[PDB]
Amino acid sequence: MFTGSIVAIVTPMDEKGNVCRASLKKLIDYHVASGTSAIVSVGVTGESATLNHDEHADVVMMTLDLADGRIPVIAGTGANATAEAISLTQRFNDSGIVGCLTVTPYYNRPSQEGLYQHFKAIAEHTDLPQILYNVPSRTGCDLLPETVGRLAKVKNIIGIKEATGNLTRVNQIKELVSDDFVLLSGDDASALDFMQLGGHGVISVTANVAARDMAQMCKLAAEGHFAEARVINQRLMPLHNKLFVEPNPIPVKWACKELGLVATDTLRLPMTPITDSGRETVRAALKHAGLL
Amino acid sequence: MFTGSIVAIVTPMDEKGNVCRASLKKLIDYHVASGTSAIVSVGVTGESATLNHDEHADVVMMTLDLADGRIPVIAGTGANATAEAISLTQRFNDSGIVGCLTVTPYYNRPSQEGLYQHFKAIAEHTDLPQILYNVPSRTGCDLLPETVGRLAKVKNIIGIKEATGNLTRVNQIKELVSDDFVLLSGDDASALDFMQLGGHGVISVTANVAARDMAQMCKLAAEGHFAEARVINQRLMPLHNKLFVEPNPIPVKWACKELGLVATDTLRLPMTPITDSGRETVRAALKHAGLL
Amino acid sequence: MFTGSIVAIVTPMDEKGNVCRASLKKLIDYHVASGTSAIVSVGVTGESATLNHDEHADVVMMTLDLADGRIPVIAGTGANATAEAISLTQRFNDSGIVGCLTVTPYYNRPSQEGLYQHFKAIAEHTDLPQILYNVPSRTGCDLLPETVGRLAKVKNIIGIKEATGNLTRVNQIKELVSDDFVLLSGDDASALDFMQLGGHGVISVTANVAARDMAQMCKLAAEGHFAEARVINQRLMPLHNKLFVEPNPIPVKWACKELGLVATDTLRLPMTPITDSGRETVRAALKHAGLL
Amino acid sequence: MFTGSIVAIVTPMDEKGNVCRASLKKLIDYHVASGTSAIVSVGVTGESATLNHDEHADVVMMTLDLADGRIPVIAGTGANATAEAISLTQRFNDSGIVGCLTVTPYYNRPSQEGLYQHFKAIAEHTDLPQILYNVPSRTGCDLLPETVGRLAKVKNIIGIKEATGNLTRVNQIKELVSDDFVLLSGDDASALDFMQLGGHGVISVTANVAARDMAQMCKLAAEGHFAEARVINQRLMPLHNKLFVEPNPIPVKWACKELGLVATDTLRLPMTPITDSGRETVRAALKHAGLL
Repeated sequence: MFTGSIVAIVTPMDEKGNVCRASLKKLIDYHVASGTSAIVSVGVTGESATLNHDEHADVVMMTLDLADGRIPVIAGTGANATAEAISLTQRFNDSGIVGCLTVTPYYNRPSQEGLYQHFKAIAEHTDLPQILYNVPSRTGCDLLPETVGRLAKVKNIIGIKEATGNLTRVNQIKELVSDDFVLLSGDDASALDFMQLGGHGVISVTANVAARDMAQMCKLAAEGHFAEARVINQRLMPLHNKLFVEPNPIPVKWACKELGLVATDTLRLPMTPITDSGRETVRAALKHAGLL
Repeated sequence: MFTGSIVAIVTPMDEKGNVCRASLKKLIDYHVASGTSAIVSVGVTGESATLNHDEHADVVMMTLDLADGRIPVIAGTGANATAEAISLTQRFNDSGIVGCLTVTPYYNRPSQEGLYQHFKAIAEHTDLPQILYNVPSRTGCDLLPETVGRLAKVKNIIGIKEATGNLTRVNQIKELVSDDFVLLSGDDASALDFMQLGGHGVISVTANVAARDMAQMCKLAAEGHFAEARVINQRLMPLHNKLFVEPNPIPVKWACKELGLVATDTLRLPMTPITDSGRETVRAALKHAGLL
Repeated sequence: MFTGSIVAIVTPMDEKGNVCRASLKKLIDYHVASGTSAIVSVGVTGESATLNHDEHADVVMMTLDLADGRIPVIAGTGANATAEAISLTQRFNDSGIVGCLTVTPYYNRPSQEGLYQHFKAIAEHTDLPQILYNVPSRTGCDLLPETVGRLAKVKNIIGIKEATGNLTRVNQIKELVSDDFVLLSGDDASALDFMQLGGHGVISVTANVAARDMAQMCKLAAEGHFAEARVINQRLMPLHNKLFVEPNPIPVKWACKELGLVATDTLRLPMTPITDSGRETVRAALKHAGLL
Repeated sequence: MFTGSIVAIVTPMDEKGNVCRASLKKLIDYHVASGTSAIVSVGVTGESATLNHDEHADVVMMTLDLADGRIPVIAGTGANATAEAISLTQRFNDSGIVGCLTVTPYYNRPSQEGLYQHFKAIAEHTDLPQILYNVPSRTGCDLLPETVGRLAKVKNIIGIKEATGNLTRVNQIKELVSDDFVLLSGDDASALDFMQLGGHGVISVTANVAARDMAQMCKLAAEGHFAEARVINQRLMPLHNKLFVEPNPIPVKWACKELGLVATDTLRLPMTPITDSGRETVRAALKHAGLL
């Protein structure tokens, strides 16, 4: 549902840069077998930026069909114009996705009030559960805990993917929201810490290639066995870091290809092919995780 | 024209958020009479983020029509997907615009090599002059001088709107590019400094309401009379700062309304109306400038 | 010892700016009665910067005598020259203090290697236990976890006061050091979080005026009762923040005076008297904590 | 003299870390012959941090004696306790120095009002000209233009060494102070830009090894011939950056040794010897400058 290890899944592509169904099916079977709790379809790791809204919807629906009721699917629905966010959200109403992951508007730098009105209008135009998403280093905008508290009073807004890497936010948000409001890390390197402070899981890039370890780590964390969870985190830490050695998802798509999970590591510009030095860096991190 | 005071013009709207032709005409007439060098149509101050490409194109064509050859027009054509930037550029090919202002991809955070490939591809598939546009605080990425140097070798990449507010970039870029490559500030508060270091002009928000002063200040700067340009800049400095007291273009659309230059100050979400405190702060800035 | 709520005690002064013994004794009796685990004497909150080494030693020794074996006393021994740090440390050898709190050199910005050699030489010139102290916003220098791991192999170096406010450091340091190496927060607002991640206590400014609450919070935290600890933290949070509304220790000395714990709130330049607006801000925070 | 190229001179040392008179003499003779405007004795590049006040004073008196009236000498007199700065200043009253360079208190992080009171008190109790010195990355605090404006009204506060590398400060300060208040860069890499914006000179680390070039570059800058000054600056730019590849003055003392200007490159802890990689990087920078 909205708990444990949730993969921010890549959108695997053929050499032409279009979705490759056989590779997507291989990934979804892998996440079912691995114990991944849910899939976020067409977030930033899934190249939401370079897919148009039609292509993006086609991938979400294909992901849903291929999941075949075995694993819940959350759609990325973020947009920097409120009307476009509503419109994109409506494509998925009565579709079968369990919720939406919707980012703070990027580039136009709204105020906290602008953020409130933006997410509130979106929530009012759907019955789908809404997971807020804050990532200031991408967006230029920072959804502060106080505004998260405000928005959590909307029945429809049920959690946050917090990707600042600033762990003080866990308890700042938690004291302001109800006990069933869900706190998800959006930063793999600090995600176990995030959970140790009272977070309920992680929307993860690492999970794309280390799904079993990630699911086991988040289960141990939820059961309070933090020391046993750290043994896994330490195994996974070079990956947590090196999967951003070049802009995400360039590294994780290369790693997927190296593990035979996808046929090609093709991306859409302005993402470019991984460098040679990047390959060797990601290879060593996979080696340290015990996957190669 | 790509020197002097260039206005990043607002897209004036009626109460429903649709472009208001009569207000736009008045603004354009104002810029013709006030000596503004050119108009940037549908950049961030023109709410590029919340217009769809159809409306974006309509506003540019309307600006061209209303300008009626009296003032050059540069279209904002930025996008975070390379194919989308190319497509948008194609809509304006034989439109009458003199050039394009194209931002670094926002949100997806490409590498320097990705930026190179992004802008090279856009440049290839048009004859129109291209002005690069760097604004890290909005985009999450930073086009460094080295990469600006590589891109300046492309014949129709002719300049940069540099909006870091980091003044060391003027001469780091200048030494790496040829003498006819144009360096334009995108940060009103540091713009006079920017020109004094070697910059050729400014793509300005302040120019929306202080067009005559901005034009004279930029001319004095180009003539080397920096002391007499600073006197004007000192009067304009509260405006340079307080036009961003709330997210741009909220303050400047309000200012345009207060001066009678536009019928309403309506914006599209996620921009929201100016607060009372911002009303007061902007009004005092306009009075310091001698505009009220 | 090196655990629980450790107060970074103010150096109370008469109006002439010299240590006031009656006020210091009142504070030490208060910390004994309150359950404070230890006193840090003449750290930054105790105005180490504006006391010369003689005056600073006189205060440490006076604090020790007045403590009278009832509560352990750690001496501040930091200096930005290694030879001065050794010399200051040696004044306290065979004195009765239980350990030293020694800051990364400020102003001269040493390398990580410089930090290693600096603290290693200090440790080799004493039998006293050494607590490393990292506060980049004051010093201009950041002791990274890797170097902390290196230094922890010195028998004599036994813990760190980590005052970054960056909680990722707790587990980065912990995986690199032995299980008896002590992790202390140096940032009151994030200190409970710090403890929840595996920290062993806090060297606290808040403890100066809320010693009982602080001791109870750290005991609850050490016993894993984090939710009961947060009720206290929330009570104490305006203090955690507002005790730095003006430069520390200007606010906490005013608060001490207001609570009748010290006779005067006098400080040495360049610290200046609290502003009127600062008084009312600190008063409200004391009120919220239930102390006024 | 308080314009032009002013060298923040190294304090050359023998293998035991004591001032080496013969190396110092050679440096001073070099600066007299090379057209350096003045010598800052015992600033941070002169290891003020690791000399005690006795040695600090000795080095200044030795510099004065060796200079023998041929070059003006400014003593570093900065301290983080106001009474200590006053005392240090008193040691130099009728010494022959032309002025003092006094840093914002480091570590204790005073307010703007504290900085005002700090520097006003120092100024009151001497007749010597005072140059304020702002370097936030070392000190943890930032003397803002507003406060520089208040302090410039004090008759013997005559200028500022501005080492933010933030070039907007040149004209923010200039408009708030009188025309004979001197604005000096403390950041070699942005110094030419600083002078082009209105600055009068630089207190420079690079000048230790490229004194002739620095003197000519600063003169060309003062004459308004910025293009011909930039050619020199372009040759010096790798030195401007790589003299801080490791903490200053480690690289520059090594460079001085490599050129034969000083007998050894010894420093005092917590500064440590240059690494092999830094040896290589600085040597290539010296060759780019045409010095080897």
